[PDB]
Amino acid sequence: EVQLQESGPGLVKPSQSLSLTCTVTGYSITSDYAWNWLRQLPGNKLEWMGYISYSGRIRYNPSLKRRISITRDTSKNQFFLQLNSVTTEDTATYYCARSDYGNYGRGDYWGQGTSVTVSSAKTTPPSVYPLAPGCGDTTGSSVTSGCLVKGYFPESVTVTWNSGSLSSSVHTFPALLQSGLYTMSSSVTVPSSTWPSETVTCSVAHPASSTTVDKKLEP
Amino acid sequence: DIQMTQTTSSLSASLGDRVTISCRASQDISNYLNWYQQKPDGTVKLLIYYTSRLHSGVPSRFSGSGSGTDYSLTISNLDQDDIATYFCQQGTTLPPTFGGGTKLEIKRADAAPTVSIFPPSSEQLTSGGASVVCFLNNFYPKDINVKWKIDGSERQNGVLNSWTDQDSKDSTYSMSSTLTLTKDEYERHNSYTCEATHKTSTSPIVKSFNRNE
Repeated sequence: EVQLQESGPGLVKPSQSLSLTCTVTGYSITSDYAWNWLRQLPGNKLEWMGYISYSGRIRYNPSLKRRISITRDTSKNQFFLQLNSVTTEDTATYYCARSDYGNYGRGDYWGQGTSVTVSSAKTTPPSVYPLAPGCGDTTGSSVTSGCLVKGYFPESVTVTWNSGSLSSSVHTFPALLQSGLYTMSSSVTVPSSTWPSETVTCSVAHPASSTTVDKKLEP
Repeated sequence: DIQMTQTTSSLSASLGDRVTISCRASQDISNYLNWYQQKPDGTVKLLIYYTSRLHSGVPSRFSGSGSGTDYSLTISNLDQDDIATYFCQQGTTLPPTFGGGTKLEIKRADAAPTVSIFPPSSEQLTSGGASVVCFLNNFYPKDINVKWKIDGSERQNGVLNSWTDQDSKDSTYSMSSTLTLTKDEYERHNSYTCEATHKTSTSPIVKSFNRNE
């Protein structure tokens, strides 16, 4: 029943500092153990950043010790990271974790990670485009439809579908930078007898821009 | 910094198999090795600590061995749920340092992709752009080639492909390919093709459409 979850801004401009919070629950951060910041950079290269003990002792990765500061707030049972002078190299998914203080040095509970991007690039809402078969394309046993979410920044995007049938297999394709801006897509497959009968629409939520569009898919 | 090295980063095996992932340290680390499993969604879990001890919860089919600089994780009776990347961590000196990871793919019966092509939407075309899209769904193995042919002529430039992780339920992969060009480029050519070449088939799987229809 011990749980950690991190949170903070997903976009940060170069040269500014990055602040994240981890929120611990099910366990006091004062009782025992060490509490850690780690991050995973592109190419899956996993790097430890620091900890703060239950006793308030603090330790940093030498590579980062010029620019890093871990603090805690035992009232709210929280600990915090601050990384100054961020460049784009500092783009990674950041992770809080609990460990042995000493002995085996094992991380026994982790947050789910939070992705942070360092760019001066402006936040942008997506364009959402429906993907329906070309009218000549007479089909068979079932039908695939999709959304195209294009020209947005930063990541991430949630795409969710509604139709009628819980026999709907979805796929979500990871986003890619198309000249400065991102683009992603998603497919759904449905029995060919449920469409165009039963309406099908997708929902594309972009928090950084705080936006949601819903496209219906027409024949 | 103790440097950790997992010389293999890709691994593929059948359900029920036994698989070893190996880990090597720049210097003696005296059995303080930990093993972590990261799922494609990025959740992270400790498997084994201090070379061989099982973290509370972790299936016994997980085990570890090693001394000095050389260590190994062993997953046996391999499971659909075991699709993840496996990381070794040295816990002897600060900073703690991790390996590069080993991705584990579960094997699966060969599977031909279900392919679909889609023309630009009405809306995008108003916006002055035009993107033709192609799904190639549920295939194995992951290895696959896609060609775009515009009026028969191959197109390399401006194609964006995107693969999914191996499906955690049926052990397949999927991919989207997107050809983007201007509305004017689009409107200056009649037929758009999407050719898939894949192990499962000696000749390509070709889907396309014609604007003149």
